[PDB]
Amino acid sequence: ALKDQLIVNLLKQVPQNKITVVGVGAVGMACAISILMKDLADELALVDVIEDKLKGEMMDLQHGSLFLKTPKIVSSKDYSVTANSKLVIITAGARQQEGESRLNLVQRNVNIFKFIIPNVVKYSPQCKLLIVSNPVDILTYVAWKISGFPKNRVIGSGCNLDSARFRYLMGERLGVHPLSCHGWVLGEHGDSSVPVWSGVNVAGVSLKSLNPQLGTDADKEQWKDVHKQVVDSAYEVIKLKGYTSWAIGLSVADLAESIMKNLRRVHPISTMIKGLYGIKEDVFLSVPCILGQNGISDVVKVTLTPDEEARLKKSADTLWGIQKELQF
Amino acid sequence: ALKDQLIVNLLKEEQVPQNKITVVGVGAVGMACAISILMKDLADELALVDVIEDKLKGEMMDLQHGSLFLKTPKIVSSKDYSVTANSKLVIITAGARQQEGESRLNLVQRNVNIFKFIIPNVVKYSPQCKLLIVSNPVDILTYVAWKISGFPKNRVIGSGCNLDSARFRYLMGERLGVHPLSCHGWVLGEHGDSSVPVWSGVNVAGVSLKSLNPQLGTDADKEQWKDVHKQVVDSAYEVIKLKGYTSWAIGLSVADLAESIMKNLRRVHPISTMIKGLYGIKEDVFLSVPCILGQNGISDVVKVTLTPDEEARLKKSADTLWGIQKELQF
Amino acid sequence: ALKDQLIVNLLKQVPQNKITVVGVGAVGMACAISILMKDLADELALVDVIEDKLKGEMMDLQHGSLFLKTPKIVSSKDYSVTANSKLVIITAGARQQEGESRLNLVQRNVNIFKFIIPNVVKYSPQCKLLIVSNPVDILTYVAWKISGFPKNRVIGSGCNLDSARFRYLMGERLGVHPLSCHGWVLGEHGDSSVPVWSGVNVAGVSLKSLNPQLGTDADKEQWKDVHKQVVDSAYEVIKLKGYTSWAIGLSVADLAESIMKNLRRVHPISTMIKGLYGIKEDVFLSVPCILGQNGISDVVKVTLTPDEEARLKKSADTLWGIQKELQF
Amino acid sequence: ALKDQLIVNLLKQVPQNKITVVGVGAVGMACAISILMKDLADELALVDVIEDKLKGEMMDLQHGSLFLKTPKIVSSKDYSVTANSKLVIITAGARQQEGESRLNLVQRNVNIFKFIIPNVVKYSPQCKLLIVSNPVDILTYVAWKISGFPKNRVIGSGCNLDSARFRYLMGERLGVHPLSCHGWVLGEHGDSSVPVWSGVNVAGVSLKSLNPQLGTDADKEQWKDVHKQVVDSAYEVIKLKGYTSWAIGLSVADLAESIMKNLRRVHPISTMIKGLYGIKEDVFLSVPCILGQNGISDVVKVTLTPDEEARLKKSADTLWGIQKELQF
Ligand SMILES: CCNC(=O)NCCC(=O)Nc1ccc2nc(C)sc2c1
Ligand SMILES: CCNC(=O)NCCC(=O)Nc1ccc2nc(C)sc2c1
Ligand SMILES: CCNC(=O)NCCC(=O)Nc1ccc2nc(C)sc2c1
Ligand SMILES: CCNC(=O)NCCC(=O)Nc1ccc2nc(C)sc2c1
Repeated sequence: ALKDQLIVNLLKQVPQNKITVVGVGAVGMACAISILMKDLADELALVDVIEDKLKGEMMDLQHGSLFLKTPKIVSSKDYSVTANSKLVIITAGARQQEGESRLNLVQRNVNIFKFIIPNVVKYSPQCKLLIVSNPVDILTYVAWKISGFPKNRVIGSGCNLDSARFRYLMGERLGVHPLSCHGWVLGEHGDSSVPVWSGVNVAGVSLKSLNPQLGTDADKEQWKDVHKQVVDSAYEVIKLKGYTSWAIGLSVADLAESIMKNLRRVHPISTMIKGLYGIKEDVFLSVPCILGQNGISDVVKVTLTPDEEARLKKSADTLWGIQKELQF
Repeated sequence: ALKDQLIVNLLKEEQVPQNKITVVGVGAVGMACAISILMKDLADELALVDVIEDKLKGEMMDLQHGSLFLKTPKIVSSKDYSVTANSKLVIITAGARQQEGESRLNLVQRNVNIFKFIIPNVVKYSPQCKLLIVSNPVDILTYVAWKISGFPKNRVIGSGCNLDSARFRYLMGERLGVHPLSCHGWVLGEHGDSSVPVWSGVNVAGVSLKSLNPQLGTDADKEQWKDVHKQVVDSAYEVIKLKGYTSWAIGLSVADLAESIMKNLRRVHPISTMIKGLYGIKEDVFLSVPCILGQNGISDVVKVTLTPDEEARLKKSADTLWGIQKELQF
Repeated sequence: ALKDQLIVNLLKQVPQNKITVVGVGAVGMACAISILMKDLADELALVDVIEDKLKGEMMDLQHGSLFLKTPKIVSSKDYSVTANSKLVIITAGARQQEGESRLNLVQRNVNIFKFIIPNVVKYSPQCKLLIVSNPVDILTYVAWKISGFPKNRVIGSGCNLDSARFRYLMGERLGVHPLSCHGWVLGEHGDSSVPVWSGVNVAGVSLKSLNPQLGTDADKEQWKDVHKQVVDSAYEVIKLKGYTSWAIGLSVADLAESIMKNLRRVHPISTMIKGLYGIKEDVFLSVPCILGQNGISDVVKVTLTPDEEARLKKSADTLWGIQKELQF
Repeated sequence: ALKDQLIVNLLKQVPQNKITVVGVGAVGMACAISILMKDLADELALVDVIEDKLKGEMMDLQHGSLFLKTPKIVSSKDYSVTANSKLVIITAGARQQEGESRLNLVQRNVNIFKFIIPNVVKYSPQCKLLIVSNPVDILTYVAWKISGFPKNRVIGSGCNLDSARFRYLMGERLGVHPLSCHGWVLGEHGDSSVPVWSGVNVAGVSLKSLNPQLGTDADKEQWKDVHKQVVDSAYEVIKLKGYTSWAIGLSVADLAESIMKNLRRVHPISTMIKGLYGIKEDVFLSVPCILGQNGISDVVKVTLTPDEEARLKKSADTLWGIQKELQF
């Protein structure tokens, strides 16, 4: 053979930094291209239930291999293809229509997770689970209960995107890059999210100390419209292009980088909140977490104003109202 | 104002970007080009143009929302070409795309008509830009953009066979158990059915695969390496059949070309350019040959030493393209 | 000729993203490798007065070109080599010995700047001047006076590194990546620098709000020692390895990135502060600045406590006293 | 404590992609900075015998942590700091001197390896060893013999740099980026290196097909002078700046990238050549190897002309002559 004329084999194949993306819809493929372009993995595996679509997506990424540093890209409906993953990203399930809450996807997606989650853990016992499908906070709780994994290893993309949207809008109003505009959107990745105005700052300068009316209806510059734009973002983009993909793709690759490179950066992501802010139930929602190689190792206790804390508890209550009725 | 309480302004800046890129067409190809360029930190400004207002705004917003994770501080869009002003590079990914089983050549009149509106609008706002054609049939549309723009030929580049060659190197890599970066091989001529695999130049570590197998790429080849070129030709049709279109690979291929232009690299790429004066071609035919690509576009052409059969295939590719090119109404 | 047999020339220029580094000592070379590895420039020029050392450094960088994306690396004792730079980085001059203040370097470095500055500005109409040599704040005032440039174009590396050191040390104490530890060291890049305790935070949570005694002598955890370690850092590193290079090289490449990519990120860098905190003279020192393609376009007005403001005015008085010793 | 007031700890720490650099001279520190800037490791360990120098270098790197994505930088004279390294890079020993062959360092470097190698293997028995110390080809054989490792895990940086230098020089003559100028320099990383003119090409076009006398004495354009410049490069750089560092650091980081990311790229690096080109002894020298996570898995069999083969056998004979009389 030509290969044997050209190459003398001297050694008789396990990946060290494998990532799996489950679900090849627009979200899944945006996560895949973003991870591929951040050189986070030595192996990328894709999984879906639509055979042709799955093979087409895999081939299209494979054909870009010359321009990447991920030497193996594979796919299958069979979960054996996901074996030995360090990180498994779940982007499978129904997505919200225009005028539909992420909360309305819960029954369809819990039922899908009942199949996906045990199959993922069967082949990747050392992985961290990164939940992206909606409603993310409830689905992170669901994946945790199903997986048998400790809670540090089951992470929801949560408010990492809401916070990036908030920082972009703030940056645009101020003429400062989003990197230098600090601001946290916490709670549900959805309608009941909480903008933490008390912590909004540039170079440690509290914007609320300069303008006490910040984020209230009495604010002359209406900064509450910034949070409203954050809440409405997915709806607005869905109305315009039919779905969202790029921003969530980059937000998930951001979380994947902190995990794969054990950075211990702080992210507002879905985790168990029981024990904080008087929350007594197994509610999962976004709070700033330290994220690394073992997932969520620590939770930051944000000092919230009385109104911010009440809003966060109201967000926990909304999530509990849906979660408490789940059968799985 | 809160901005004023927080910040003292020192001066009113010119605000003209220094590394601006425009992507015309926000379909799946255009958006894959946009994301790949954003993730490669090639531009200080990204502008998007299309004729579908809602889809254009939705795409711009979705990229903008990921700004925190990027290093491109301004992302804008409009149906109006004033949004594209002062672009260093303008990437054209607008027009009809191949349906399942459709030749890229079938898109020619629909895309020439669209180019009649697009090209003058681009040139009006960025008279010094490099034009990078991605729309199909790429080779003929690079000729069309060249003629319409009035630009010198160095500033009108077609993505050509950069992707075909990347597909060839991936497939070769898979057969040899080597990364595609260490597998060398060139696919020339039309970015389509008449492309030419240059078997005589296919190598790993400078070892000619044809020197080990003299029947390489022929019908008499026991390993049927010609099937690698057939897979290259069929790739887009196969991906279209499975997912409905192609995007990732062309997006990565366009960003690779954008990188050589924006960073004045002077790397060699098989891209669409005028081949008149080479291989006995007497006409203004545009097709892929290896070109040195930099800040001024195509500054030089590599003269590939083709075998008589390879040269015959390249002239056949030239004949097919010229047949359509010579009769264009614009 | 073989080149003409292989290549048909089709076209008959000017660099678009050129950077010059003046000084090929350990600092200058650390800036050069950091800039090369960050893909910030299409051309890199080096300038020094020692012919052999300069040529040797240029050649060693050129030999790594295959692994880089900067296609032209050049050098000369003649400033015509720096023509058409967008950014000129000054790392020339005497360095402090153990037990020697950076302020003691003033007369030697001013004399050198009287030659370098007019020669640099002559060939690059669009350049920003980035001063690294010490005392950086004083030398930024000096480069500003000699060049006749507007203040937005004359920047001192200032406290960008002091703040990076502060954030690293804070990160170590908290088990958090420095990227998620926020805190500002302002004023002189030296002994009189000011840690802005009021702005020190993780996820928008003020550390001073949790420990009102933070940074004071009454602090049980002695966070003031973190600022003392920042002040002493260069001297500790000098005593150990003889000089410092890597951290400053990275700090300067971070500033070069904001400039070259027009990021508009906020950095604590040397600029004129006349008109803020009761300062009435042309004092240069570090304050949070928005940095982009036109240099410093905007200054953030940090809200300081009376004690922090008094420490910042003390630093300004120190620097102004040295400025009064300058002979142009 | 402030940390406990701020953060709720949920989880009480082994690196997954650790690299150790042994030797903190100019070569070692250039490897370290290049590896840090390429985001190849989650932990970097430094080892040397000069305690102050070692601590100063580690601190200087640590201070730039905010600008990097390698969260743990550690050092010690004690090899326990190197535990669980995936890759251990040896840069220690006597360095090439002005007007002196790299072969002049052999005995002293063999003696040093008798200490280093058992210490490295004790703490990371499954690492890949990357030898950079000179004479690299003989020291790779030495490291292989002392370590007891299988030959795939003992790699010499070999001719990866000589080939990068060759491609830079070819690129300058042709007006093409070195990435698009292909050519291999094999054999000894030193005076007896072999330029493979038969494989030298641009876009698959053999330069020898355009100039049959390419690289010979009869070559009208005297391309042999390019290989002479490759051979002389370290002697010239040493004469000018005292040592070489930047290019070798980038060449080593290029090899570290292929190992750490399992790229299976082809590199001209030091491996056992017994059984090829009539070589019957345990000689190590550069031939094009496939490099990945298990080190050298395969060797490309280059079709050398009779001239090129005789030149490679001579390089093998020069190395065996020295190696034969070692004792260890
Ligand atoms: C995150 C937004 N949602 C999407 O992008 N959804 C489209 C992709 C998708 O749902 N794939 C998929 C994959 C696996 C799978 N296993 C089952 C038992 S059903 C199923 C469905
Ligand atoms: C390359 C594959 N083609 C696609 O991705 N096509 C979809 C996007 C597209 O065609 N946009 C667009 C943009 C401008 C424009 N100007 C006109 C007069 S028509 C027109 C259409
Ligand atoms: C910041 C730490 N300082 C250093 O790294 N200094 C060493 C490098 C150095 O001083 N170069 C240099 C360059 C130009 C020049 N022009 C003159 C009239 S004197 C002179 C000296
Ligand atoms: C490649 C050029 N060589 C250099 O840069 N060398 C300087 C650094 C150096 O030799 N370190 C060092 C480290 C460990 C060690 N263990 C021993 C028993 S001796 C010894 C010496």
